[PDB]
Amino acid sequence: MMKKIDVKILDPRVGKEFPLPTYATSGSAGLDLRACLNDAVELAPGDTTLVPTGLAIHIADPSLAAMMLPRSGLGHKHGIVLGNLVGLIDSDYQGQLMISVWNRGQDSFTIQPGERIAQMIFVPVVQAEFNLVEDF
Amino acid sequence: MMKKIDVKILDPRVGKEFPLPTYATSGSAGLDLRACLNDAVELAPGDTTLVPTGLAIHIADPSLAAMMLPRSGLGHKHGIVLGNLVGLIDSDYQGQLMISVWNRGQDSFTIQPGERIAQMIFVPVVQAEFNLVEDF
Amino acid sequence: MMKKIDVKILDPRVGKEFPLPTYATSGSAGLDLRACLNDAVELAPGDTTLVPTGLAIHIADPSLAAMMLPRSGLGHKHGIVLGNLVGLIDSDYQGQLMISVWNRGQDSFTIQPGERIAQMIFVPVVQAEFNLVEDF
Ligand code: EMC
Ligand code: EMC
Ligand code: EMC
Repeated sequence: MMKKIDVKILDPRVGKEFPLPTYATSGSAGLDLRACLNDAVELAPGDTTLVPTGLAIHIADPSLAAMMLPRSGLGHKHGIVLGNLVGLIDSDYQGQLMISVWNRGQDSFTIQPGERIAQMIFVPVVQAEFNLVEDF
Repeated sequence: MMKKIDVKILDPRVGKEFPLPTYATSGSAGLDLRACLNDAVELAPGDTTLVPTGLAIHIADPSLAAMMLPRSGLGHKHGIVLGNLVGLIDSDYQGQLMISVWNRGQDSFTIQPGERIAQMIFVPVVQAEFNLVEDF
Repeated sequence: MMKKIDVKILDPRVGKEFPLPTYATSGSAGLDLRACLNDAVELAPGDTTLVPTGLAIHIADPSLAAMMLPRSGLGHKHGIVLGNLVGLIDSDYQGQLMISVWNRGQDSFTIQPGERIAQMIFVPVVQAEFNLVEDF
């Protein structure tokens, strides 16, 4: 299920120091996002840091959203997850994609420039039109 | 992608002390949910509390579900997230929407009556019909 | 919205020591997943453990994915959630479903063999085809 999504590159290292996000396979659900950093960031246990990506998207279609999730291995094996748990990207958001990275475990972890640190999925969304009732 | 969803108001302060949830824009994916509280609740680091909303929905359509997520800023900046991480609302649920609020950070936070504390998205869902195989 | 999904049973206790996952009702969004364990696992506060299910799926349809979520009560009441927060299962994954269980709270918890420890939802997904722009 393909959908064209506009992407703007904000930092000149993207596509060159490290690549633009790509699906691993035609059956992949997520896209890995990489840390756009001038220097590595050490995260102590319990620490949160805001990691730029150097990228912006504009989904535009109000029937689509993106969700940012932890990478599976980072989360399970290293306790490196998202500070907001799941990061919802609305169809009208056009700012830089920023990743809230939280060390939920007990071991310090250093995020290297270019390292894949999160993933993003695109899912259909619906807007509720509420119908007020006083009994179901 | 609009869908009519029945909503029932359980507490008389809703729509008056604070408003019914509304989408910020026609491109918003989520709806913010507000804390329906008689008094402010201080959450110490590591603390979880169950926050009422004063609202119930009945999605009814078995091809739709809701997901409750942290607010982005609360999560990243203040460590105020969900104790169940992501809260799934089934199409047949008709009870009050309750928010499990967890302080995952290091700073105490007080939830004020009426404060937006979570968000909710509506997503299509599929029920699996399993086909048992002994090799893929 | 039903979709046939191939399932393979990897451990002979499945469907016999404990059952194959089933939807509670025709309106349920999620499927509970059970711990396939030879002995109970005590999780101290802050601990993560990798729990087998004894099952594999092969979604196959690149327009569908699965998301593994905490159970609501386990998360809110007991602080038993997922170490990767949300676990994304791609359409091409055909390995065993493994659950990263993390004790995010302050009380030790023992996972019993057969206990329901997570839930899984099936959601449509889209693959982005990026359109590079230099201004939105
Ligand atoms: C770090 C600004 Hg890429
Ligand atoms: C707090 C019952 Hg609104
Ligand atoms: C625990 C191998 Hg079921």
